[PDB]
Amino acid sequence: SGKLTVITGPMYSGKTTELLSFVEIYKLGKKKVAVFKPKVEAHVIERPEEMRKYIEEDTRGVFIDEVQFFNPSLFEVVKDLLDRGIDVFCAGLDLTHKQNPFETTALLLSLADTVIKKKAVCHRCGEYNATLTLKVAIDVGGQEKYIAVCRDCYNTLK
Amino acid sequence: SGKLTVITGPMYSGKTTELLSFVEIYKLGKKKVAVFKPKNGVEAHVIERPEEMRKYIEEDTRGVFIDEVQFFNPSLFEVVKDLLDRGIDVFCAGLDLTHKQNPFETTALLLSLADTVIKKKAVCHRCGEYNATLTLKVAGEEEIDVGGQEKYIAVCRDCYNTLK
Amino acid sequence: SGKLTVITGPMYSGKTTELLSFVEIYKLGKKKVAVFKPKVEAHVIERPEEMRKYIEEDTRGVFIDEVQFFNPSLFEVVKDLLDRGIDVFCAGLDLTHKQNPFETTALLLSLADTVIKKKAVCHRCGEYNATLTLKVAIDVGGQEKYIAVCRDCYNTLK
Amino acid sequence: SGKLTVITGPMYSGKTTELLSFVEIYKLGKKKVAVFKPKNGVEAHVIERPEEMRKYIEEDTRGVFIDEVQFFNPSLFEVVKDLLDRGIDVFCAGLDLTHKQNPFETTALLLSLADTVIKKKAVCHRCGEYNATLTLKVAGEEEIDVGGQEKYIAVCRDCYNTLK
Ligand SMILES: Cc1cn([C@H]2C[C@H](O)[C@@H](CO)O2)c(=O)[nH]c1=O
Ligand SMILES: Cc1cn([C@H]2C[C@H](O)[C@@H](CO)O2)c(=O)[nH]c1=O
Ligand SMILES: Cc1cn([C@H]2C[C@H](O)[C@@H](CO)O2)c(=O)[nH]c1=O
Ligand SMILES: Cc1cn([C@H]2C[C@H](O)[C@@H](CO)O2)c(=O)[nH]c1=O
Ligand SMILES: [Zn+2]
Ligand SMILES: [Zn+2]
Ligand SMILES: [Zn+2]
Ligand SMILES: [Zn+2]
Repeated sequence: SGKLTVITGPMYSGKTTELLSFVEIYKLGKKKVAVFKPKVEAHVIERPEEMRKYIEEDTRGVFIDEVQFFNPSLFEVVKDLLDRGIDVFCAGLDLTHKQNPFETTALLLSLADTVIKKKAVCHRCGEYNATLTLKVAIDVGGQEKYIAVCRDCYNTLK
Repeated sequence: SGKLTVITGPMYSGKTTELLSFVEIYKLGKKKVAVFKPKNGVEAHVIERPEEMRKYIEEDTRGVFIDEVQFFNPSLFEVVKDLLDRGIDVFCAGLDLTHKQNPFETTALLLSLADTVIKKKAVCHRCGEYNATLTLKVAGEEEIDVGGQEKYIAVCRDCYNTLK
Repeated sequence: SGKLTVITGPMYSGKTTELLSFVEIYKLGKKKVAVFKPKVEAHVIERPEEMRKYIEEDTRGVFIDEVQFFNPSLFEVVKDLLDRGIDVFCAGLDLTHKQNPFETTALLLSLADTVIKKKAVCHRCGEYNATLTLKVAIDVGGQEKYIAVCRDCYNTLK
Repeated sequence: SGKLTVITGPMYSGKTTELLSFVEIYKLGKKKVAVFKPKNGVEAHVIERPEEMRKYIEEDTRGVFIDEVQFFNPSLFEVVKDLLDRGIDVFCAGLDLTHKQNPFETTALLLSLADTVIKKKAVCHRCGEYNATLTLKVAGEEEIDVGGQEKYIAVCRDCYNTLK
């Protein structure tokens, strides 16, 4: 059966490039892959249900970025992929800027065979110990809106 | 601040032993610990609600250890956050999925909060490989239901779906 | 084929109890184990060559504590166990008190399928960040002779 | 002090990509990095001896990244220790074993120094499972010998011993 690896951590944690590390292993192994993102080729989809459109009978790897943005229906969708022998690799955020769990990421962490926690550089103190995202301006965006911080700095800042 | 470590995996994956390894590091390092379990031996306080923990944590407590977290109220998520913010490291061990492969919610919340996650494997009861990630029930389709070998077996995904 | 897991870190890192976590998985799985230590049952042996005396045709797990003290001949001995389908789990020290590599542990880390790095509590600063052992009085012994420290404290102390 | 992370595994296990993920974290965090490679693109300095590194590390360097460490002189062990003691985090990627399953000594020394070790898997060239841990040579029984797909293949232990 397939194995599920979940990569997670705050923003600016190298999660996408880490997921791409796995994509490269499969392509190098001459294995068929399917890559997804929410709204080589990454298929932009909106619902998890839509992945079965793009999965082939010889698809071996399925890679999903930004999993926080998907419906929790992804849990059961991933489970079925695993039961078919398809390896799944997911990246996304574990917590919101309010330190509430992203529900979909949480379900996947529970399902995972392996979990990789990535850290970022703390925006405030400059150490390689950042595990949280602080919001400074669901809301898409980047360094103009979110910074990565350690727990100590978060608490000093909010 | 404190870090949170979560140890998870199916039954029979040596999760309690793993947690006790960490208790030991703090016991050898001269630090006050609190060990808790829900309503596995070193003087664990038995507690019903997570907020009952505050009572047992003194000003010099440096580590808080919690077994079988799947049985705790999800309000554990906020209680753990508070300890972390106070500089208390927390180590948790629990089951990640039920026998029906549904997530345990308290466990899943703590997984999202964790700084480090240790996923543990068990021996597959049917095939005997070191690859079992799921717990199958074998003697009631109730999700919360105490027991040992007489009621639950650890399996890999393939043997799970074969036995289902 | 077998898989090799190596547990390592400084003294007072919970390495023995972690190795025993694995021993318990096999015994619970009703699997035959063989446990070793250098000079349930742990067989006290002096050389790696002596392990083949105690390994059965249905031995599935082989557990080796204090691997720093074994001859580097253990590398090839472990390799052959793996090729036979026997899972191997080893614990021991990565560095001496002078921060020189323990040669046998180093060879095993290179062979390992999984490496677990354990930390201890720093004797000087009290944080859970100790990765080194400082000597304060090959030389067997314990807390009367060695303490665990973080790199910063080691360097302050030596 | 600085921490050392070592990424290792056989060929085709995405080790360089893994290392670049860490380079990125420091690039997004506004910190000076130094990337090095022996005599894989972001402006890596090409160096013959490890001690040639000192030249390229300025007073505000917070991370030092080294690809293909198996090719460096073992005197890298002492050079890395010095950076760590100076508060510079170091990330290293290299092969753990030769094609004959002998350890690479520079890699093994750094493995013992590491605070964190990331073991990476490749796809097995023969069986196609996500479980390959070894590199087999397929086109000279020399241990140090440059090449790609034309000369080395990644395999699991079973397929290695089958092809041997
Ligand atoms: C941290 C966080 C990020 N995001 C978004 C911002 C980014 O576009 C994306 C993470 O790359 O997630 C939220 O919607 N909410 C949050 O709380
Ligand atoms: C797997 C599983 C275990 N349990 C119990 C069995 C044990 O008494 C305890 C696990 O240590 O969890 C449940 O209540 N439901 C389940 O689905
Ligand atoms: C750290 C260290 C430990 N040891 C011994 C002390 C203990 O008896 C054993 C580790 O438990 O190793 C050495 O011989 N040399 C060293 O440098
Ligand atoms: C596996 C292996 C690789 N190499 C080289 C091949 C590549 O040029 C480089 C790995 O990135 O290492 C050796 O020199 N010897 C070996 O045994
Ligand atoms: Zn900070
Ligand atoms: Zn099985
Ligand atoms: Zn210290
Ligand atoms: Zn193979």
